[PDB]
Amino acid sequence: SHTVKIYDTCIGCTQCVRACPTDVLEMVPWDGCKAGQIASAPRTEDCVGCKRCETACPTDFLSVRVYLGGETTRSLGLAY
Amino acid sequence: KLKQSDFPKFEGSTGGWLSAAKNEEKYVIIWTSKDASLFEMPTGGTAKMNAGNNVAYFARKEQCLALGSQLRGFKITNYKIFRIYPPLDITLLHPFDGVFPEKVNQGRSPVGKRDASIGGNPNPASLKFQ
Amino acid sequence: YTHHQYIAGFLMVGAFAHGAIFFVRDYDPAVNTRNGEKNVLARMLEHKEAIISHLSWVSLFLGFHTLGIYVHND
Amino acid sequence: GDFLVHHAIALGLHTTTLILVKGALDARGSKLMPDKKDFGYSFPCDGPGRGGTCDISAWDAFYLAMFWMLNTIGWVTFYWHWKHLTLWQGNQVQFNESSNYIMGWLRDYLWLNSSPLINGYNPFGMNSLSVWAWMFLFGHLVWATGFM
Amino acid sequence: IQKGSTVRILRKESYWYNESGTVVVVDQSKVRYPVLVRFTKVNYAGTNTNNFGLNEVEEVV
Amino acid sequence: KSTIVDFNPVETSFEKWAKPGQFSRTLAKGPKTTTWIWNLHADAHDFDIQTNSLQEVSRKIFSAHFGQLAVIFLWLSGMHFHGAYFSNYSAWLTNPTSTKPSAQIVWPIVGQEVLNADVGGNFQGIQITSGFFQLWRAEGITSEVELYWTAVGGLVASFLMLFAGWFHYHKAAPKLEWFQNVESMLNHHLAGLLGLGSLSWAGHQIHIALPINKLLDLGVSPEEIPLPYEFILNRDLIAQLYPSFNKGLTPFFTLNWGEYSDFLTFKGGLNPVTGGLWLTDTAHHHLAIAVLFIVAGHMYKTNWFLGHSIKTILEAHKGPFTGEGHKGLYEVLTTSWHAQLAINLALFGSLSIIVAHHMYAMPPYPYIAIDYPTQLSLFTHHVWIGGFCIVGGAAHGAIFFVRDYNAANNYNNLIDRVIRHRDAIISHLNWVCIFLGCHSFGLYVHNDTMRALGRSQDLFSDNAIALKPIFAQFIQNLHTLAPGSTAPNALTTVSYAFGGDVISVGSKIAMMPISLGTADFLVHHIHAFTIHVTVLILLKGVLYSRNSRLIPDKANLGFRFPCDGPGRGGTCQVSAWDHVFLGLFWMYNSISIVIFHFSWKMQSDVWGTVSPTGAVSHITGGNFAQSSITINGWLRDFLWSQAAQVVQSYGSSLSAYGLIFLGAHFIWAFSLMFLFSGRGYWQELIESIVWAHNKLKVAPSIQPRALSITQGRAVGVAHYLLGGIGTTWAFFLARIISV
Amino acid sequence: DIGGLNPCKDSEVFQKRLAKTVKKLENRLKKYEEGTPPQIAIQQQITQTKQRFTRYADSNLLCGNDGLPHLITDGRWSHGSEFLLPSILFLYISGWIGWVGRKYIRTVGQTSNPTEKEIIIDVPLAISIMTSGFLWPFAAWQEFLSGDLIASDETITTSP
Ligand code: CLA
Ligand code: CLA
Ligand code: CLA
Ligand code: CLA
Ligand code: CLA
Ligand SMILES: CC1=C(/C=C/C(C)=C/C=C/C(C)=C/C=C/C=C(C)/C=C/C=C(C)/C=C/C2=C(C)CCCC2(C)C)C(C)(C)CCC1
Ligand SMILES: CC1=C(/C=C/C(C)=C/C=C/C(C)=C/C=C/C=C(C)/C=C/C=C(C)/C=C/C2=C(C)CCCC2(C)C)C(C)(C)CCC1
Ligand SMILES: CC1=C(C/C=C(\C)CCC[C@H](C)CCC[C@H](C)CCCC(C)C)C(=O)c2ccccc2C1=O
Ligand code: SF4
Ligand code: SF4
Repeated sequence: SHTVKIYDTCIGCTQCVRACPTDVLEMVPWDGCKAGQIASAPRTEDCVGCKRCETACPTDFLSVRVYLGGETTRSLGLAY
Repeated sequence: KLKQSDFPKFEGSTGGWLSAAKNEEKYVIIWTSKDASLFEMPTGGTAKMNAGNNVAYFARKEQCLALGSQLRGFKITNYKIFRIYPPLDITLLHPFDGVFPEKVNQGRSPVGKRDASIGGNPNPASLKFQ
Repeated sequence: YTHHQYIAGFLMVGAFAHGAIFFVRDYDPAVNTRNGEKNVLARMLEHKEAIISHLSWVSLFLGFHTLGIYVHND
Repeated sequence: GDFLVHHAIALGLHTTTLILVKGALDARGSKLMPDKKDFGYSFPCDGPGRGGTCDISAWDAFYLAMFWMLNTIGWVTFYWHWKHLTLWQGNQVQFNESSNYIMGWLRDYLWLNSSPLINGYNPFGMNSLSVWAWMFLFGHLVWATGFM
Repeated sequence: IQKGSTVRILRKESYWYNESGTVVVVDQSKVRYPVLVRFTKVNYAGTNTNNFGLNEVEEVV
Repeated sequence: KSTIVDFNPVETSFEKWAKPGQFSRTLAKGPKTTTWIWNLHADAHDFDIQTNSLQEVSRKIFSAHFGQLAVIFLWLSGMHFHGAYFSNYSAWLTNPTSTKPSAQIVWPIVGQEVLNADVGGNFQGIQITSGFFQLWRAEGITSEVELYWTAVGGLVASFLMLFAGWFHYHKAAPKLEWFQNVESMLNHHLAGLLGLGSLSWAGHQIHIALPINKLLDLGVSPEEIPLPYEFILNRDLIAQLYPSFNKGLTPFFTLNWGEYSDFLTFKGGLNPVTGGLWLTDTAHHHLAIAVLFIVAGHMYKTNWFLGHSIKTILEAHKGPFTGEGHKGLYEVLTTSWHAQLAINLALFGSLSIIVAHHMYAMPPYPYIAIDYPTQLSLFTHHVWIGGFCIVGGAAHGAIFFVRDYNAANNYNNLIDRVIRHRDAIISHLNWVCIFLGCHSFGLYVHNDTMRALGRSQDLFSDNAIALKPIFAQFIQNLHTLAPGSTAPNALTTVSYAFGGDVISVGSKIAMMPISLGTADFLVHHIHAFTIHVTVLILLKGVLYSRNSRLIPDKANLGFRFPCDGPGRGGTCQVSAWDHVFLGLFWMYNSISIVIFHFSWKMQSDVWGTVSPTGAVSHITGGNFAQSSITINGWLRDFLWSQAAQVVQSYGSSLSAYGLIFLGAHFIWAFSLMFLFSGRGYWQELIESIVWAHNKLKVAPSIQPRALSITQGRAVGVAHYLLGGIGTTWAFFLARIISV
Repeated sequence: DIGGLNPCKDSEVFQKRLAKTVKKLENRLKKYEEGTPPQIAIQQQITQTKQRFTRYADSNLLCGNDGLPHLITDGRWSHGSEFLLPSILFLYISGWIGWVGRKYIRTVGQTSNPTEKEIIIDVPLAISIMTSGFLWPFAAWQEFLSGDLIASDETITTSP
């Protein structure tokens, strides 16, 4: 399964979570930004690696980073 | 006509699940609709909702979530996605805590959070042979 | 002659590829730096833009004018 | 002709060096990917975001520079072989006159000397060069499958 | 630094590193990156603004 | 306040000319990177994203059609002007079989005057392979003054179409209901446009082209031929050549149409004097076509209680296997411009290819069959246009599926049922493509390896294992027996290609029976295989344009997007555009093989010279039958052999063909930089170049960015097509002009 | 002489080339009639060929064994009109172009909408800058001295 990391440059704009096609990211409470929220990656087993999450990231060099790793039938997007 | 009365009025497509969603895992999405709206299947073509309970089975979590995202355009929000293992091993997936992941809910802990920016990552040469 | 020249090109490309691999996975900036100042190898990454820009200029110069003279003769 | 082909060789060397040096120096990161070292030497891309990041890894620089190495070695070997074919046949005036323009190369090296090779087997017979014509066609086929 | 001040970006992983931007607002709360800087050059993603820390910006004289 | 048009919808102003990108909501803010410049031209004609109203899109399309027709009229006016002023048309008229048509002279600069060839008739210029001279002769044009007046009329018509476009966008723009009158539009395009154009052309042929060309074939010089208007004012100048005009129009109105058999014939074959189709046959053909199309125009109900409703016709065509059938197709084709473009472009390209075939098969112009460069150029050009238009039709079908397809409006109809079993279609098409490719190409490779191994009796040849195209030979036999048996009123077969005598004009073969052997079997199956693979790519693009097992929401990404990401193992080129890109490549492959087959087969087994005793000697000498069955044969006896004229053209009047040969090779190789590489490398190289510019304080304000992934693919495919087609263009033209 | 070459005025193969080209042109001329424009054009071709060959002969041009003018670009002023003088001319023109482009970029870079003035050129300012490039060698060695030609550390750099 791929690896997804969140960095404290998160501004809690939720654009990553609402762009994930496989429900990998979610918004959790935080105290490091104005919005009081930070993205989390608790379901990386469903991560497919499409990187839509970091295409919607407005922070300078990203706050969500996807590191491709071992492959799985879920991560390979295999309907068969 | 169909196995269950709650199935959407779909005529069947050769784009549904395969032998994989009989021995590895299958995904089911359930929702209740006020109207028998006509919607597009994530796999094939057009299906008709039931004015009530609707249940659909798919081979991938992404297919169920694409269907759910389409449902939001019909003002449908109560859709819920489950994972079924080879036997009846049902696990609720998408509304994991009953609140959509885009809305902050208490009781969630940060997973995969690093307390630094990208520039603070360690040099790969110091991560050799571990 | 053809065999040895092809082997030569392969070996040169391999040398540069393994230099890139060394940069990715073996290079340590701390070892090549003493009190802020950088050694002879670490300084190659400071004027890297200068090196690449001048390689690009030489390549464009030679390509433009060699092709120009060849097409003029054509 | 030697002058022009040597300048072509210099261009090939400089461009291959440019690709390889750019890949080596930009291996640890760039503006499009300031954390490229965290993804390793060989990775597919960084996604369609930030305008598109096709062939952004250092391995892709090697991959692109292989074409330029093949082209440069092809130029070098074409020059050597044509010069020596004219020297051995005695018509060194053919190279000295026709090597200054591209059509000279195409007509007097490739098109001219390819006649014995393609007639390694014809609808009338074959020669001991038949295996070389078969290898010629085989190389063309593998080249185009690479194009695929 | 304050609103309208000109600062130099010291963050290395930045499309505006070593460049100068205009501070839009410096947050007074306990956020990690309070300084908001607006730039004239859009980055590769199209954005022209970003939040920076207090130690990642250097005011221009 | 008309019910069909809106008056003064858009003000005629230059203000928006000074605001580039005003049409787009995203581009209107102004450029920030160099990507804006490329996006400006990529969205210029995408009227769907510029307005949210179908009416505005329709009006823009209508005015764009007017602009295109004005451009076409200007091009035709230029052609006629060049024929009038910079051509040897008058000299070619007096010696069609010995003077090469030329209509473009080259200025004497930088030594380029060598391009002015010895085309004959005391003229120097570039030989013309567009066949305008033969067309003008078939029109009865015997003077360059008539060409000048046709050019003036073309200029006037081009201005008229420009004014019409301006008028119908800015002064009186039609409403949506006017555009959606598909019944009225079909009625008019079938009766008025097609039928009345055929009728008017039949009238022109009968009254101008029939007498003038008959006099020309009789040997009368163009100077003593009467002016065309005299054939109308004087019923005696035409009644001598065709002694049936003496009865006037009385036989027509008295149903005694047999009297007009003098100039309305049904002969078949070719004119022995000119080698083209009998112009009496052509006039009769156009008359019959006019009547048929006028009749066909009275089919759809427009404004009276009479005719058909296309909605009622489609909705009644259901079936047990097709569910709702064609229900909803009328709404699809009356609310989506992209669906109409798909159908029209596909059928238009197919029509162009059919035209290309019927052109050389039955030469319709005088002295055009013996002008081999003209025949080769016309066939190749029309086949190329057909292939491009077919790929465009597939592209716009995919665009309709992505954008204008409504799932609710197409419940259980044909479109829905096709998407529901797209897997089966694509898998079986994949199997067919593999079967056809394996067989055709592997038979070629088996022939090649048997020849290379010295086993000549193991080939798939005529003197070996033989694959006779018996079905095509049966059809050829049926056509050569048609006159008198199935077409009892025919005097000769439709084309001598099916069989018959060798038709020669001035010792040059015009048409001759095209024998089909094992060599034609293999190349025909190669054609079928390439066409099937192109169809596979395009149909996979159209069917999987909305969703798939990989990306269940591919329709939300649009028609044109590079990927969905490196995940799922890699999701490159999943668009539908990336399928029109690969399909463009495969169309290039298929059309290149088709034109190669045509060129070699014609040069080897049709074209040539006929000795006075009747011995036929061809351009190459019949090497197609035995040497076109191996890839080495194609490489040597066709490519290497017929490329001799291109490479040896330097210093001659064909040197431009060698230069274009080399330049097209250069462009084709240039394409591979964009096709093989990726955006990240070029962006990071532009980073260092920008560093140098900033170091010298010369960095542009518009930030330079590498071409987008989709634009990189588009540039690569455009350069690839241009280079390959130009290389084949120069090769064909130099070879067929030299010999 | 230089590199074993000989002057084209004494190169027999050069005159053979001239004679062959003239003979081909005259043979082409034979197949046309009287003072017709084709004959006039071919005669002009012959005259231009003769003039070009005569000018190349009397041009301090060195010809090889193929009878074609070879360029001596080692740097000697004797053959200075072959490379050195055209080199100076191009350097002047290209420096002019680069200088006016850089001046326009830096001038509209200090306005409210720098990017707008790059797709829609300020033709008055463009004309003002373009005709001022004749002093580009002097302007360049008056801006480099003042430090206004080179940036120092505001230039951006990648992560490593
Ligand atoms: C003595 C020289 C030498 C040595 C010791 C190495 C050693 C190494 N290289 Mg390296 N390399 C070399 C030369 C060398 N290379 C040269 C000359 C080039 C330029 C072409 C490269 C380019 C290169 C790249 C780009 C990469 C490496 C990598 C590696 C590492 C892993 C190798 C691997 O996984 O192999 C895998 C082996 C294969 C995949 C087999 C490939 C076989 C090829 C396709 C030829 C087989 C076809 C054959 C000709 C059939 C004929 C066809 C017939 C019809 C005629 C390893 C440390 C990789 C790495 O991760 O390094 C850390 C990496 O990414 N090298
Ligand atoms: C008998 C009547 C008639 C005729 C001859 C045409 C002819 C044409 N129509 Mg048309 N049309 C008609 C009735 C007619 N239409 C009606 C009733 C409607 C309403 C449903 C439309 C709606 C319509 C649309 C929406 C479009 C056309 C288009 C076209 C052109 C197709 C391009 C082509 O084949 O090039 C052949 C070109 C020629 C033969 C050149 C000569 C044609 C000239 C211009 C005569 C045109 C006749 C015109 C209707 C007379 C009106 C004059 C005005 C003062 C009232 C062609 C000129 C398309 C086009 O290209 O737009 C411009 C297009 O997009 N038509
Ligand atoms: C009747 C014909 C017709 C019409 C009306 C359209 C109309 C349209 N097409 Mg389309 N298309 C056609 C034929 C047609 N096409 C054909 C035949 C093909 C197959 C190649 C395609 C393939 C195609 C694709 C793949 C796409 C479109 C798109 C579009 C839309 C936007 C077009 C645009 O802005 O381009 C503006 C015009 C340009 C950018 C011009 C580009 C210059 C070309 C590529 C090079 C031409 C070179 C020329 C031959 C000269 C070379 C000589 C050399 C020596 C210089 C528009 C609705 C796009 C879209 O989004 O649709 C919604 C899209 O993605 N089309
Ligand atoms: C010469 C180069 C080449 C070759 C051989 C092919 C071959 C093929 N392409 Mg293509 N392609 C090419 C270049 C080429 N392409 C390029 C440059 C592009 C870029 C645009 C594409 C893009 C492209 C697309 C987009 C598609 C194809 C498809 C296909 C397949 C069609 C089905 C078929 O005939 O399979 C049969 C295989 C052959 C004819 C190859 C030769 C096989 C021999 C003759 C017979 C068997 C030999 C035997 C098994 C050897 C065993 C011994 C060995 C083990 C030692 C086929 C594999 C389509 C596909 O997937 O297939 C349906 C498809 O959709 N191609
Ligand atoms: C006109 C301003 C201008 C100036 C002063 C420079 C200056 C420079 N460029 Mg450059 N460049 C320019 C425009 C300019 N460029 C444009 C428009 C492009 C896009 C094609 C490039 C693309 C480019 C590349 C790819 C590279 C350079 C490089 C360089 C450097 C070495 C010189 C060289 O290789 O020339 C390169 C020149 C060209 C490739 C041709 C430029 C095209 C035209 C001639 C310039 C535009 C004229 C402009 C429209 C005038 C308008 C002004 C008017 C309104 C007043 C040098 C700093 C090289 C470098 O970094 O080396 C250190 C390098 O690799 N440039
Ligand atoms: C003339 C003459 C002479 C001299 C000679 C010489 C002096 C030579 C030199 C030469 C040289 C001097 C050469 C060199 C070359 C170089 C090279 C070829 C290099 C390459 C490089 C590379 C490949 C790199 C890699 C890398 C990287 C990339 C980074 C990391 C690390 C490494 C290192 C790995 C004499 C007197 C003897 C005598 C005769 C005359
Ligand atoms: C070449 C060309 C051109 C020209 C064209 C033309 C010249 C055309 C003409 C056309 C025409 C000139 C046409 C005409 C037409 C006519 C018609 C179409 C008529 C019809 C009629 C009818 C249909 C009638 C019928 C009837 C009636 C109704 C009543 C009585 C009886 C009857 C039956 C007789 C232009 C310059 C443009 C451009 C370029 C190309
Ligand atoms: C070179 C290259 C670039 C860089 C190319 C750029 C920036 C294009 C630059 C075009 C210049 C600025 C304008 C065109 C200049 C030409 C001389 C004009 C065309 C010639 C006319 C006759 C038409 C990419 O962005 C790219 C993206 C994806 C895959 C491959 C590639 C790729 O190979
Ligand atoms: S890849 Fe990016 S987008 Fe796709 S799932 Fe993992 S995180 Fe969400
Ligand atoms: S960039 Fe190229 S590779 Fe990376 S995802 Fe987009 S398409 Fe696939």
